Formats: sequence, structure tokens, C-alpha cells
Amino acid sequence: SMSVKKPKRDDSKDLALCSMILTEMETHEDAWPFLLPVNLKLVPGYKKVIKKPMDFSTIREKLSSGQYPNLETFALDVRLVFDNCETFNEDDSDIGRAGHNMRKYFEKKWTDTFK
Repeated sequence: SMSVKKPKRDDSKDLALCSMILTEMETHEDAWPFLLPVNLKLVPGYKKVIKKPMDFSTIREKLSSGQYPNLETFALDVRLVFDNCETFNEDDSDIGRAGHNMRKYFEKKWTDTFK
């Protein structure tokens, strides 16, 4: 509360470490469905169903331009990419399975890096 603060967690490396995690997601062989925004003109149903589209290139631009106020807002956009994928793709599709694999990969890096 006022003038009563919990000890200061060192966040000075958070930007660089989120960038590294994002690089590892970008270079994973199963990243291909997630590299670019879904083409809303060419994928019927996507625009109406998926209210907040997100992809790795968009996260990379947000990260590079100071649009994440903290590491939690970054993890929220990563998870959005997988939640969108699960909403639109069957679990037993190439893209569906990609999304499960990448979420697992991400969550392990996240825990090992920050928790």
C-alpha cells in the first residue's frame, strides 16, 4: 500500500529474454502455421469467429516497438496464438497438433526462464 512495498524483482532482462524465447518459437519446425497473420480474405470464417487474431510476426513487431508494458502482457499474446488455433482447428489436424506442440514448448521455456 502507500509507502509499503514488496522487494523489487529485477525485470531489466525481461525484454531480452522474451526476445530469445520468441526467436526459439520462430525457429521451431512446427511454427509455420503461426509465423504470419491468418489471411482474413482467404480463410472463410476466421474474421468472424476469431475476435483477436495474433501471430508471431505481430508479437515480434509489438516487442520491438515497446508495446508490451510487462512480461505478462507478452505471455498473454503468445497464449492467444494457441487459444485461437485450438478454437479453429481440430486437435487431430497438422495445424491443431502444431498448436499443442508449440504451446507445450513455450510454457516450458517460460517456466524455466522466469519461474
